[PDB]
Amino acid sequence: DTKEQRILRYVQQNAKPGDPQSVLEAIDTYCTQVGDAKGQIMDAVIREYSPSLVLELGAYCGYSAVRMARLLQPGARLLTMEMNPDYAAITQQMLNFAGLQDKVTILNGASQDLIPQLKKKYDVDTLDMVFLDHWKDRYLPDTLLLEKCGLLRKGTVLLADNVIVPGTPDFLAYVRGSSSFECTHYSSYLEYMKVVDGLEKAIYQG
Ligand SMILES: C[S@@+](CC[C@H](N)C(=O)[O-])C[C@H]1O[C@@H](n2cnc3c(N)ncnc32)[C@H](O)[C@@H]1O
Ligand SMILES: [Mg+2]
Repeated sequence: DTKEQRILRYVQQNAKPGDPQSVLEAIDTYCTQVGDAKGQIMDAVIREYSPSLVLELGAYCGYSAVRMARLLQPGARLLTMEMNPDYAAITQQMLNFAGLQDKVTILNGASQDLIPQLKKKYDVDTLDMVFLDHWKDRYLPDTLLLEKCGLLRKGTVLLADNVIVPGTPDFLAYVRGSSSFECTHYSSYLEYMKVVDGLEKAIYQG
């Protein structure tokens, strides 16, 4: 019936439960018919930095939540902000089925609204990594807002998808220009448009 509802029907009919990999390729076999390419990059970041506390901005149907949760340590948590409650619902389901729901808490609303609440309401000290994948013209404002709430320590890794195609030249000008962020660029490729795109790692310095 709709794109998101039947991604979930597909996953649930074709994937193996508690098998996150299968859940992942269920979504990016269905969708071929941040995929598995921009995926290597995510996997490498998690693998290198082993963050205890990850904030994802934008869970669509659950792909990058599953992707990252998969590789998190027993103790760790992923907070995922999704402003759309129907995607929140689908992300939820996707996680349960992947058996990763113990590691992920789905935060439900606008990023600009939930971020200020992170310390007092969800008991955060500082974030170990932030995956930015929501509204393109929020990357910079939310980065600044994260900084203001002192949600970033030195070493917090930020990872911004779609950086590149379409958007985010301001974000890039700021983090590469600011000396409170050490930046690295990673290239990625978009399937039907045949375009080089990219992600940006920006490691907070203070
Ligand atoms: C491109 S999708 C996320 C893709 C996802 N990271 C993945 O890998 O599957 C963008 C998502 O962020 C949500 N979104 C956009 N702006 C937002 C905001 N300011 N706060 C929270 N969610 C937002 C949209 O509803 C949408 O689900
Ligand atoms: Mg993306």
